Amino acid sequence: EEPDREKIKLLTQATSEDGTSASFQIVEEDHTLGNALRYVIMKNPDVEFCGYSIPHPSENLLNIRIQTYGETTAVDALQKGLKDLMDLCDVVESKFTEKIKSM
Amino acid sequence: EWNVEKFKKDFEVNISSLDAREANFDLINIDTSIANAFRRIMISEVPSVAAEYVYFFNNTSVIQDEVLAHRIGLVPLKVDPDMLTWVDSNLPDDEKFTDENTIVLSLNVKCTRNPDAPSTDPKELYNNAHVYARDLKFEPQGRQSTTFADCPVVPADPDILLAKLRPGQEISLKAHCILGIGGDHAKFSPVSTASYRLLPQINILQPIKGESARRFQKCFPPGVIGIDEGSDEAYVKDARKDTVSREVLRYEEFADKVKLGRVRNHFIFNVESAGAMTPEEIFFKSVRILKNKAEYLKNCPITQ
Amino acid sequence: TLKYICAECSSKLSLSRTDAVRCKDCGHRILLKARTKRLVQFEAR
Amino acid sequence: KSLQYLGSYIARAKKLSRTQIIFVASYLTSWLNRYVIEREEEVDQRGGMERFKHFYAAFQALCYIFCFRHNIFRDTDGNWECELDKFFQRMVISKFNPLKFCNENVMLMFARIAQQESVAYCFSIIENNNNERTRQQFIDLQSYFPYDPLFLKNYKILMKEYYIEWS
Amino acid sequence: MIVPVRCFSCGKVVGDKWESYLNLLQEDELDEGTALSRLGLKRYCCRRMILTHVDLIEKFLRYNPLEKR
Repeated sequence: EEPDREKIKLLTQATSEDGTSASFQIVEEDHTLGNALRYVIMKNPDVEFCGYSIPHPSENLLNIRIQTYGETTAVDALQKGLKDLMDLCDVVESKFTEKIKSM
Repeated sequence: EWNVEKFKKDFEVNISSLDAREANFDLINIDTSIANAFRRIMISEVPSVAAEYVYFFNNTSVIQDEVLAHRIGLVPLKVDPDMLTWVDSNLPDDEKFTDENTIVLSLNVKCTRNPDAPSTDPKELYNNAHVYARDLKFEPQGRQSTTFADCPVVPADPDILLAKLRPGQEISLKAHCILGIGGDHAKFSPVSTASYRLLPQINILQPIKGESARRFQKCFPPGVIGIDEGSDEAYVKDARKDTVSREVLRYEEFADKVKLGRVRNHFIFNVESAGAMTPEEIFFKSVRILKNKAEYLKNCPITQ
Repeated sequence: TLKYICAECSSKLSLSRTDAVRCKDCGHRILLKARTKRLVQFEAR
Repeated sequence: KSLQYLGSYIARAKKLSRTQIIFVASYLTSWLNRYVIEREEEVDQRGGMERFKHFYAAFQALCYIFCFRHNIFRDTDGNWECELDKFFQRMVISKFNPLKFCNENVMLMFARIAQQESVAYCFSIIENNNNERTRQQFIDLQSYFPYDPLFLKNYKILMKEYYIEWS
Repeated sequence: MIVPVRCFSCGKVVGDKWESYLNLLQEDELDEGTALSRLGLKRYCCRRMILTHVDLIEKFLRYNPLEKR
């Protein structure tokens, strides 16, 4: 049994005890996913604040901060934005497969 | 209220052309922060096979050893990825390269004088005076004879001029070719130029019928503006053809009569290839890497 | 068999102890060291 | 660390008196019942759960006793000394949740033993940490058991009378 | 020195087009303009790398310390 505990690190110094406002810290990520994830998280009707931020160009880090209104924590809203980004990549893959099979 | 079923009902793909090296295709009604990520991955994250470690035995030619080892690394190999596996970084050298990670190439070229009639061209006058990229001889090491027999390792452009010699001089080397991503070094980049452009939008405002419509033809590429008469005056045939040169916005007859914007969710991707993979297939790798970039973040714990 | 090269007449030439450091065909003094078969390694970067 | 050393010295020592076992636990539950008024509405104030690390360390030592020395607190009738079958009923559903904030493994086996002794029923609240879940030097002191079994091959022969095995 | 393998800016493979380009200017007597477009160099970041190459290796190769004269 071996998970990976460096890839995502919730920063408790800026995380509300309510859970509805947290600041995550990914390693080895940048504008690639952090702008794709910020887009899909902001489509949740319960999200009040979302933004990604790279602290310095040197280290490969990524901070995204979700604040919700209520009845959904930011950890609960981080993972809805990861499934809908997983579901969106399957739509694009299912359309780009048809059109290659349409030539 | 945004939903992923709303995205599926209004997302189209219109493939313009699809060559063996370049593919051109449009994505419609997707966000700029998602279509940027596909360009982003095709350059960086999509892996490829490049020579990484170069072992010289004798290089007596004019080109330096660290330069010639760099030129071999920029040679694109026609190796399919998802045959090699990823080499490990923190295991020592005697255990690091296997018959499953590494492809071994080699090169043994000596130049000799040729007795020829006479100024004179060096392909007539010296034997092995030009080293090409096809002289990288694939050496199937380990069990790479029952699995690379259909597909032998050949450079994707076999006429890349690697070095030049004169008689007496020789090059004798052995390069290990390993898998890697383009974000580390640019030689692992599977695509020459993966890029998009945004669809131009030409909004004529007043009717610009007449001889003025003939000089509104000329302010665009020829397959953009069409004319019939004062009726069917000036309509946009194909805005995809237009490069945004803004030649119409420097005339005083048309500073008021047109507006030049973009269609903000209509992308026009142009994906070439380094030869190792077809460009429609390094796009599927790009869209699955982003999905696999997100499953690994979903199915992952959070401590402290 | 280690050798050298005469810089003038380009004749390959090994050299022993108690020898004048000269080429043996022309009488040239400057006599550059050839390279032999020996492994060096590089990153392809 | 001394609370960490206390629960492992009581429960991993063979030749003791049974009335020595209870007076540690009687004083320890007294300290938690002298905790019962003063510091049990401080939780809802602006602070953290790290303000109570002395309380969680003492309750963790209480769980480590009962996972080893449990049949002592069964009396002749079949009941429990000093309301231990009523004490953990209050401690678990308190506003500290000491099931989460103590060590995982000493609380994992305490949940199994509370079923096999019929003292607590705290499975569903350890279950109730799915989306619900400085600290590193506090997690690590919960992992240092002082009376881990000896590796020394020839000193344990003397210690076999003194030091209790797993079962 | 020798022709670069790739374009510096975009990254298209350029180093196989130097010996072809010198035939398109000697044999076919084309200009530099049509000789680049026939080779497929269509972005001006990679047109400027065949167009502009010096090919100093043929000047370095004349100094061979391994042969007579």
